[PDB]
Amino acid sequence: MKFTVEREHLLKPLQQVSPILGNLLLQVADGTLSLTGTDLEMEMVARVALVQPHEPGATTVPARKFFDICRGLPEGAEIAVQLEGERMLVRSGRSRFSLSTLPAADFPNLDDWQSEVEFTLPQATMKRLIEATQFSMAHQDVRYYLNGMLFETEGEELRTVATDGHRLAVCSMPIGQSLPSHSVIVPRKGVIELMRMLDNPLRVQIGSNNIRAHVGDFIFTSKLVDGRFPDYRRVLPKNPDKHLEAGCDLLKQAFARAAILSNEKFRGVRLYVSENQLKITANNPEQEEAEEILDVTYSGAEMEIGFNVSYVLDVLNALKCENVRMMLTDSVSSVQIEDAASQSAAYVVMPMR
Amino acid sequence: MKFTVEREHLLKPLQQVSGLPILGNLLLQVADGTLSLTGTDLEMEMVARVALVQPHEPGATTVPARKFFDICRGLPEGAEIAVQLEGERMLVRSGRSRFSLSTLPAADFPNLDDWQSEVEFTLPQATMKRLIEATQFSMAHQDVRYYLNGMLFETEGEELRTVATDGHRLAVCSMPIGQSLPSHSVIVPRKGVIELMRMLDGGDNPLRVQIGSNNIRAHVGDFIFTSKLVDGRFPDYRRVLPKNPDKHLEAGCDLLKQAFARAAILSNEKFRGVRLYVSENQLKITANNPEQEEAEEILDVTYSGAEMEIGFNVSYVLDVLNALKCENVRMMLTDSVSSVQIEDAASQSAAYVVMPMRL
Ligand SMILES: CC(=O)N[C@@H](CC(C)C)C(=O)N[C@@H](Cc1ccccc1)C(=O)O
Ligand SMILES: CC(=O)N[C@@H](CC(C)C)C(=O)N[C@@H](Cc1ccccc1)C(=O)O
Ligand SMILES: [Ca+2]
Ligand SMILES: [Ca+2]
Ligand SMILES: [Ca+2]
Ligand SMILES: [Ca+2]
Ligand SMILES: [Ca+2]
Ligand SMILES: [Ca+2]
Ligand SMILES: [Ca+2]
Ligand SMILES: [Ca+2]
Ligand SMILES: [Ca+2]
Ligand SMILES: [Ca+2]
Ligand SMILES: [Ca+2]
Ligand SMILES: [Ca+2]
Ligand SMILES: [Cl-]
Repeated sequence: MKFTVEREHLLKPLQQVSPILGNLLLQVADGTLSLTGTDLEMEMVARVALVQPHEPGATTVPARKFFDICRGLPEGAEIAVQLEGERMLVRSGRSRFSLSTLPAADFPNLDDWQSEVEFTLPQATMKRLIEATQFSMAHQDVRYYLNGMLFETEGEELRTVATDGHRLAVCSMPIGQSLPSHSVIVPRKGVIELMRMLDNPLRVQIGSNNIRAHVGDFIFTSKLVDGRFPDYRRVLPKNPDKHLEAGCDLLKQAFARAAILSNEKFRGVRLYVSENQLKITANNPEQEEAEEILDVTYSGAEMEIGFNVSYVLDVLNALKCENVRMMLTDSVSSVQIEDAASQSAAYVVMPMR
Repeated sequence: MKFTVEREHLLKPLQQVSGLPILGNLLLQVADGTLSLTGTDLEMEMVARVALVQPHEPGATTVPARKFFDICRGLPEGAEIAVQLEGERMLVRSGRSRFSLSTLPAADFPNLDDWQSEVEFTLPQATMKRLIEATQFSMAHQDVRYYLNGMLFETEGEELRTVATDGHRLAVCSMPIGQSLPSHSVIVPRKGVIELMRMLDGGDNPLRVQIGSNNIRAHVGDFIFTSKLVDGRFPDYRRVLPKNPDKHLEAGCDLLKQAFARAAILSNEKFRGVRLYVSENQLKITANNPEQEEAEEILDVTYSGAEMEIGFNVSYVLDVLNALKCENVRMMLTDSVSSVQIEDAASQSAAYVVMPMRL
């Protein structure tokens, strides 16, 4: 196995694919160097065209070390690689490295599988879908499926849903292709890696137990998560006909200040809603108190309601909105929150006692 | 106690005075047209003064530092912040944002023991910053030898010098400050060094240093820092510097740093040994590890001495090169069983000593 490639053609591939699970599989075959990384749950494969003389073969080398060596070399460096016995030699200028290897034959593969559902979409649309909902995924819930993210196709829409039982996020985007009605749950790490590959359209293939994403010369494949993901349609309030609208940054900063004097564990704040006014209060066991009064647009009935302020702040930070709409039902029911100018994402938060 | 002040006039003071429950509070005092803010951990203290141009009323209290800081930071830029005592609480009001914080009595706020100034000098802030930045990284962290967990400040003739060592590597920096000084040295605790450094912006306000038998004080503009000294004996840096090294190599700092950084990848993770082979205008760096992986770097340098080899800890050498931020570096060599002294090729102000390794 031999190849010579420009540093700059290796960096992003090495970054994307980065005992044998600590190694990268390198394969020179036909006109291409393939680099694969895996943790047994997911894998990333990068293809790099070899325009300089090369010789076929395969090995595995330590991922971090190989990446650090390449990125540590100067801009414009040419990197010559060749397998010598059981070592992999890396040479560039008068820099030389000899890395340990493990046999390519030992590198693990995911089980073979068939594509059942397929669609293409812009990278920007996938970024939007993930960033809109990722923060609402559970962390270490015994309901393992809540620790990942639902990807649902319905009509011509792709939708993401994330929830931890206390708050929920849902985002739907049109992708202009007739889709089957189908849903899958992508594990947390898979969502992270899928986001990290978005710098070229994205081609997605979904099987019974796997999802695959093709972007440029990268292919990401992940196992899916088993389980019954809750239906967001049963979580959206049926008729939250009290509508308050407010500036997103103004509201966020008021909540952020009140939060300072909220209970450190339970983070409770109280909202008092009245004609074109919102009052936010907070208190803690030290009997310290915060109060914020804000002008809003509200012409519904007066009510009060309590929330974990972190969940509300999380939503406002995700929206990056100009104005926000809060849609209320009563003091003991969830609230729905949206960008005042877009229905494409919605957020549901439980009240506190 | 009452005052009203613009948000931004509190932020820098609050940053500076922030780091037993009352140690988590700041002392606030309104007196003779000035708000004073004090933070302390019993070892050191920072006092910040803010001039009061708006109406105020005298008095003193203490308030949770982080909460008060976070409230002030969280208010909008330019906000007017009105503060008054109300019973056992401190009220903070700005626009339609209102807060009521707990207080502890000013009478319970602890003071450092009284002391007398014995040695004093004034220098530019930039000079003190240069002296501390050049050596700070070489202080010990939580060594059993408590006197190394800090920095030596030495006056001699007309110069001020800092020394820092962890028993393995050493940094020293000396700067002339244009004042006749007594020959004196003290050890400032590492947390105090860090706090002192954070107080200096390198601006046009002069820095005044006062040293007593057991304390040091630094005054710049509206800020006064006081710390206890470490009551111990510090090592003599003159005995650590390799005596009259006979060999001198000079290289580009970034090129040398990048060569060591790449070689370090395949060095022992615990002991970090790399080997140098020096020959006419050439350096070769090698590294290997227990898995028998190997790195080699060859680069052009300026060297006309005898051929020799030496090993050292590459983490310590990288620390030096990162601290120097130099165009060119000089390595002063003797042999494979002696320490190395490293300096900026164009300044003798700072020097660094790293021990040899047999690899
Ligand atoms: C505690 C609760 O009632 N939570 C509701 C969702 C929030 C308003 C986001 C809810 O409808 N919970 C149901 C369904 C469910 C289950 C898991 C995750 C989200 C929603 C329930 O707890 O069974
Ligand atoms: C281990 C060793 O010999 N250390 C020397 C200093 C390094 C080269 C920085 C050394 O000279 N050690 C002496 C003096 C000393 C003591 C504490 C801290 C620094 C220097 C010794 O160990 O007694
Ligand atoms: Ca190439
Ligand atoms: Ca070699
Ligand atoms: Ca079909
Ligand atoms: Ca209040
Ligand atoms: Ca939607
Ligand atoms: Ca302090
Ligand atoms: Ca404002
Ligand atoms: Ca005093
Ligand atoms: Ca003096
Ligand atoms: Ca001198
Ligand atoms: Ca020497
Ligand atoms: Ca000897
Ligand atoms: Cl109190």
